[PDB]
Amino acid sequence: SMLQHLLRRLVFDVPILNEFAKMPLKLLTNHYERCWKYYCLPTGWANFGVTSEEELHLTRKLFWGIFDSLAHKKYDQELYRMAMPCLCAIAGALPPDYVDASYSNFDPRPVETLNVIIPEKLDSFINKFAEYTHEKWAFDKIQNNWSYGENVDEELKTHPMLRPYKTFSEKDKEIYRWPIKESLKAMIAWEWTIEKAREGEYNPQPPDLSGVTLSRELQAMAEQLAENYHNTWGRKKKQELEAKGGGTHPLLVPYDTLTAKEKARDREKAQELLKFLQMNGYAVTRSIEKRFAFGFLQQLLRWMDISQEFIAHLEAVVSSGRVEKSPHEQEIKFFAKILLPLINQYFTNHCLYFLSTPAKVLGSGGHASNKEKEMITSLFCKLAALVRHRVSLFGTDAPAVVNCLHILARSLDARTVMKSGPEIVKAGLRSFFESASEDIEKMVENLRQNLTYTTVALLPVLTTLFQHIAQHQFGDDVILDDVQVSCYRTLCSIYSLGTTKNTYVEKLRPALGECLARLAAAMPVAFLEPQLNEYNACSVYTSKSPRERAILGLPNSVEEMCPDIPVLDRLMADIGGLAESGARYTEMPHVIEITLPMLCSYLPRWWERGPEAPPPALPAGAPPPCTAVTSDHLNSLLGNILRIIVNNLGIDEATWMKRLAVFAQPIVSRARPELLHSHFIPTIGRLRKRAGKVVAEEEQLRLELLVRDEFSVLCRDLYALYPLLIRYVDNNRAHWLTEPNANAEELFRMVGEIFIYWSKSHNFKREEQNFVVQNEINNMSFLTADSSVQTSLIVATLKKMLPIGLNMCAPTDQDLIMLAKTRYALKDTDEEVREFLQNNLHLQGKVEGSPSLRWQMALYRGLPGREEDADDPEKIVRRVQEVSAVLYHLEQTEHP
Amino acid sequence: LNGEVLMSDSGSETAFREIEIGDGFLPVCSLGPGQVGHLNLGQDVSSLRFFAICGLQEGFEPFAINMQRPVTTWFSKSLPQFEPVPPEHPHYEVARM
Repeated sequence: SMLQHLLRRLVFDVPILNEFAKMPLKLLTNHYERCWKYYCLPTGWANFGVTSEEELHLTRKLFWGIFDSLAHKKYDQELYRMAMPCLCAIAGALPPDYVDASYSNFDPRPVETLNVIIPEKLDSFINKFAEYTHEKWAFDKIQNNWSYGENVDEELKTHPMLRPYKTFSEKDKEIYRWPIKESLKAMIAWEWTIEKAREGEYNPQPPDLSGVTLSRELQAMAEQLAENYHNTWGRKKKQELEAKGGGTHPLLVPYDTLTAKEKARDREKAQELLKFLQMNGYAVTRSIEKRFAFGFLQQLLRWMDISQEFIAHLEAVVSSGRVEKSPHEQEIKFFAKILLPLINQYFTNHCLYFLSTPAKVLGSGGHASNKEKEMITSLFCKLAALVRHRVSLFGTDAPAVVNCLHILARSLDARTVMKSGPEIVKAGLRSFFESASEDIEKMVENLRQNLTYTTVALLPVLTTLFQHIAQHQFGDDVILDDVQVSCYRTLCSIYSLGTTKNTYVEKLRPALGECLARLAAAMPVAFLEPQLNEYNACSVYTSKSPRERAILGLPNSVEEMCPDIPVLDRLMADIGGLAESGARYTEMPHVIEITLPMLCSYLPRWWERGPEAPPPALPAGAPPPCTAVTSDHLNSLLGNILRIIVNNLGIDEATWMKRLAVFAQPIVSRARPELLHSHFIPTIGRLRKRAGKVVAEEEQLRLELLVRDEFSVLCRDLYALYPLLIRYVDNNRAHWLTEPNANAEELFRMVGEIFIYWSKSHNFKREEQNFVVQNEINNMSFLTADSSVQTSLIVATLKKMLPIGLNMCAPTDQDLIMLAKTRYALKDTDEEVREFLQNNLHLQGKVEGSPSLRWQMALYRGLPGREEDADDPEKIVRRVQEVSAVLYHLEQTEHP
Repeated sequence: LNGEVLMSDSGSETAFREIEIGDGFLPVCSLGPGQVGHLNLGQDVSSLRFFAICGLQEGFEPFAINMQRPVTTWFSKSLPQFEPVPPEHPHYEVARM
């Protein structure tokens, strides 16, 4: 708050960019990284308060001065290495929407008006207003509660020279009109003229009050008049101030830069003159644009036009050799060092509101301007064209360029690109879609450098566009008409390459599968049902009449354009048969990398628009295309997982293991607990079954490389199967807590046994951590439901399943068993704790021991599924031993 | 919420942590204009929902479980009244000359 004077001193010399002006720019950089919310249109925080009404505009003027000094300046690296992050921080330190409040060394240039001959055709107004200024000065005194004294006296605080007009001397009237004469000459010198539209021409009865509003242009008249007043005042003050040679007046700052609180001195006079002109009736004749939101993007346009033309020149000369000296090499590197960091920082920082609209419900205020986002869309198309087949040609900043294009892909709504906006940019983005799909077709027919350009720039960014549209639920509003046709042909081109069995395509198949899955999620016609596509309104045949389908030769069905995608009726059965039958990657390596990608495409299988749940598209189509209910797909997935893992345990399938762990995310919505039990218990039971030997072989050898390999695949299978089991019971535990399920407690024992095996086996902990870092496991992702690490799944699964194993045991003998488990470390083995199990039954808890025990036992016996089978002497020891052991290893994990 | 622990952005189950005990804690609730709400301290366990889902096996007891009579509650009445000027009031001071 008290550094605004320091900033006012810094703006005098910092934009000049002297030799010693760089460190102050670094100080600005740090001071601007700090207090970041304090400078903002809303209130940041109370640690230092809120910014003034104009210090934001001081920052804005700083940014523009530094930017213009940057432009066409010497290209020295250290000259601006520290200063480009300063531009990033300054741009991020102020909001784009309503960037400046009350918008509109340093030498205030006056207006040369004495040279020109002034008009005198309106002297009846000139002299009248010149006298009226002093008349209103008198009028202010009666409101101030002071009488006007005739004779000159010092005690009268107002001007004592004032008198009644009968005894008033004009010697002061002929000298007080000089400021009025100067102001009128200033207006005359300005491009704005005065025309007598109307026919006309010591206290004034008519009042001159500036409390009423007026039109924007006519208010800009008064704003510019006050600007001229203040720059003339600054010039006449700095004429005297320049003799000092050091320091400056705090109000010497330009009219736009000074604070609005001190602007009133000139604003009130300008508005009073404006209201006088309005009363006369004289004719005067000469939003998002003013904001940081879009004006800076206007200058971006004025930059990227030059950018595209010079990179076209560069690619032309690199094709026809090279140029010894680039005509504008400084401007060539300018964008690469400034624009790319500035775009990828600024849009990153304010992307919260860039995808916000008044229709949308978001925290940051929406831009509410079609051009604001649509020239951004043009920038998508243009930047694509800047690197279209020229990614390697663009330069070493191509990874930077594609990252900028990626963060651009963030924050896009169809309400600004397709549903509204000029047809030029709409056709540009549609042409981008057509070009990308055509390039994909050419790559997949060649594979049956352009491919390098596609795989580096087009495929990742296209994946991001599809993911963003799918998450924003803009598929219906984006994928339609030409866009939907392009989606059709790129869809059928991606799967067309699936028939290829080459070697160089194997690495690309995961990316194609991911992009195909992304498009499948945001695909709003449900192409998988060709026989029912006529019901959905998003279909090109339903949306466009056959006359509208003739120009592009649309066949009758979506399958007829490209039957590459099989129908859903048999394809699910096809995979559920072939994958079960083969049960090995090596036997059929082609389908493992071809059908599994389209299986990941089928992963976002939605059933909220089918018979299961009321379809949002049901009014559009009464028989909705989605007509799949059973989770046969999911249970076939689980069976395939079991078969392939068990058969190829030794095979280093860790990458596909990771894709399979992240695979089948919407299990809960289609989770059928019966079949899920029937598949999870046998699966995790073979898993822990071989886990028993793996630690056993480790134990015998330790009292090695073979067992470490066994733990390697074991640690692989856990992190590849544990994530899917968590989500299944996250939403089914509540039912089993409410009503005890026999399988639920059994699975508690399974996960407990695997966990305790992990706690016994030091290298199994080692290899678990190894596969955390070898496979880059996102275990925190498994914990967080979208709806060394000390966050492994083997510990997580008990934090998850412990209530199931804890609500089955009423007696509190676990304390004496806990003593036995401490005796484990005190040299009591499994046989000794079996003896303690034998002697446990002579000590049990009582309902009368504690008052809380009464209601605890009340709830325990009021559970509808409670039974005395566990309370029988044979089963009590078993259940309490299981709980005690799992609790053992949980506490020893808990102890650091 | 409905037996499911609310999730923080960072990924912590505890809404607050490192809380000093100090002098003590009490249940509290505030309602806006035209709002109604049902506060269940837990005098009857049969009337407590989702307590078995979360809290029962974690060692959490219902507030006022063994209490014979319902817990008395205090509400902030909005009737202005005259009270002595506190000596530590930051804005006003009274001197006895």
